[PDB]
Amino acid sequence: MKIRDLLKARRGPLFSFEFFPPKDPEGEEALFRTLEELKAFRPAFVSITYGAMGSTRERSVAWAQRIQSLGLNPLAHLTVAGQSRKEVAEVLHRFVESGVENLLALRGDPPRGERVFRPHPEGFRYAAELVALIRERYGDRVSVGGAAYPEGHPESESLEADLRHFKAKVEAGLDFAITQLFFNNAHYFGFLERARRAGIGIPILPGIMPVTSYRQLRRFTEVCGASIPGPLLAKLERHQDDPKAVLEIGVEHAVRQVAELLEAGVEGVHFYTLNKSPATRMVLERLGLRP
Amino acid sequence: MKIRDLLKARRGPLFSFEFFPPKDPEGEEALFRTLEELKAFRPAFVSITYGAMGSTRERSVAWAQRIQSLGLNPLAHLTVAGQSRKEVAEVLHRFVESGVENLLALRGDPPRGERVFRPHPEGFRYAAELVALIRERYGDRVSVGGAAYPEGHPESESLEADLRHFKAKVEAGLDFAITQLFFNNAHYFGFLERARRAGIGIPILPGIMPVTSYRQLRRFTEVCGASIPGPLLAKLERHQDDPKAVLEIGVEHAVRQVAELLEAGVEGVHFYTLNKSPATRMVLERLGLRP
Ligand SMILES: Cc1cc2nc3c(=O)[nH]c(=O)nc-3n(C[C@H](O)[C@H](O)[C@H](O)COP(=O)(O)OP(=O)(O)OC[C@H]3O[C@@H](n4cnc5c(N)ncnc54)[C@H](O)[C@@H]3O)c2cc1C
Ligand SMILES: Cc1cc2nc3c(=O)[nH]c(=O)nc-3n(C[C@H](O)[C@H](O)[C@H](O)COP(=O)(O)OP(=O)(O)OC[C@H]3O[C@@H](n4cnc5c(N)ncnc54)[C@H](O)[C@@H]3O)c2cc1C
Ligand SMILES: [Cl-]
Repeated sequence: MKIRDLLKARRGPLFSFEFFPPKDPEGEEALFRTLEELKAFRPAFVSITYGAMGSTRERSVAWAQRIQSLGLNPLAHLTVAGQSRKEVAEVLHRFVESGVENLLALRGDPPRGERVFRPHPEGFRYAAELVALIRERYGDRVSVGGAAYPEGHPESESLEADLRHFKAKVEAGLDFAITQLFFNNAHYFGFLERARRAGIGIPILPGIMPVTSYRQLRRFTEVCGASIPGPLLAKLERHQDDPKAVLEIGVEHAVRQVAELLEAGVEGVHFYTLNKSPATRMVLERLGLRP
Repeated sequence: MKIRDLLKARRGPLFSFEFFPPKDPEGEEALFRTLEELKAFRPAFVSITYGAMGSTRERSVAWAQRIQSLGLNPLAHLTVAGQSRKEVAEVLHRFVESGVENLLALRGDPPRGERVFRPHPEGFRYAAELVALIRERYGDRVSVGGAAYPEGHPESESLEADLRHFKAKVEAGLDFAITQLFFNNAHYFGFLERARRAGIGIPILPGIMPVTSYRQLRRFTEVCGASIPGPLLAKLERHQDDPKAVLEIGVEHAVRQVAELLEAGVEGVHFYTLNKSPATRMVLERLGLRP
């Protein structure tokens, strides 16, 4: 089921989960359990993450298929970094032909260290280019999506620039967008108004991550340039050594974030689960989104 | 000399500094040193903080007359916390008979560690009430600013309510607003849009604090509810013990910030100094201003 159509016909908002393809049998088993626990909430879509450089190629496809057989609806991430144009098309073809209908077109970061983006000698440079390619080969047979950044991409010269670019990418052929994570809703509302004023009208879904680790939260935000509210930061720091206390703080945080997000009429919420179920499960249950 | 008038007639952006009244001789001659250093930057106004719960009002009156007399242009802070209305009026009147033409009508906070605000038995409850009072007794003989919160006042139950209440605070009689500190310009641009969309057309000035102390940053943001970008936080974290590295970090960040703000044409920037001069000096100079 195309997400363009899922969004149009919405009786209500769409809740989606994000997962990454496990590196080892353990993780594979942790994911199987996670999907079981979560498929109960009846998500509109389910994302399968993609290793930049295309290292995890056959995993991402396998799991795209693993979710299909659970009767859920997959969203295939696809990046352009470290890959030829053929190589990017080949795996797109591999998705479509696995029956996948929904694609997040992403560029991907540069590797560890390495501060600037240099493409493959025959690869793409921007996500807008993969979106363009998708529409050119598949038109509307697939629903394409992209990344938005409420607090701006950490590489961008300005916020002016970051948004003009977001717009170019939408004009390339996006049907929706999902945001990078954010912990205070002003950041989303902020961006949404600024986008709509730029005459960008596609559905823009907030991405939410329920905090489960002080160390991870710090390390994640350092990479993607998101900011942690000072009260949350201190709360977490005071309790960082007690994993079940942290889980409760991250949940209470998400619950109250998501509750206003719903009250404000967002089209849906995309959940960064990190392949675990307790946090997202608890958030949804407290919101009354009843199994 | 009224900020309302200075804003209409502004040659370039209005730079301004915030100060608090010191507790002992040591911090007083420290503030005169800082006033001596920063005043060559020809600021449009200089603001002095208030107030223990009025407990330190003699000090703010003393400094408001002291900055007037240096031929700098005073913006006198006034809270309603822990005082009856009559009391709040008397002090207001001591400012205005001093020659002060500019007032920042504020509420003040509860004691550290209490969540709910509890007014004085015979006191005001909202900054707005102070605005109204000032306008009742002094019409437009003075100019009145109030605070704006780009990431929302912590006490506010929704971001739609915080704005709704800010606008009411504007319609009470505001000429300008100054924002609480932010470390990513998205917070501010986002807020500006939302406010115009709500039809608040007054000048809203970004308030910037160049980070000089890691623990200090961590304590203030916990209280005030602002967020710290991931990259900055890990940067500071790395170098927290070397004060002059941290100073270097806070400066390159605030420069990056103020530069873009100026290039987008804000009417001015308001600088949280902590009564120290180097950080703000360094930002203005790197920005190409001459002492
Ligand atoms: C929901 C979501 C899912 C993600 N999934 C993955 C994943 O599965 N695998 C993975 O590796 N990463 C993933 N990422 C991370 C993403 O790959 C990185 O943030 C990457 O750095 C940017 O991706 P992008 O598609 O937004 O890049 P782009 O949209 O191409 O932007 C790249 C940079 O160039 C700028 N730009 C755009 N167009 C132009 C132009 N024409 N001229 C000059 N500059 C331009 C943009 O401002 C930006 O700074 C995800 C991110 C999000 C938000
Ligand atoms: C630029 C700036 C300068 C500052 N200077 C000082 C200072 O000198 N001394 C000091 O102690 N503190 C100072 N502060 C801190 C400030 O006092 C605290 O943040 C205070 O808690 C906020 O009060 P306020 O004046 O902004 O607004 P308030 O109007 O007093 O807001 C308080 C709460 O009530 C809500 N509210 C407003 N009106 C209504 C209503 N009609 N009905 C229901 N709810 C309502 C608001 O959303 C908010 O959550 C300053 C803050 C800023 C941003
Ligand atoms: Cl000194």
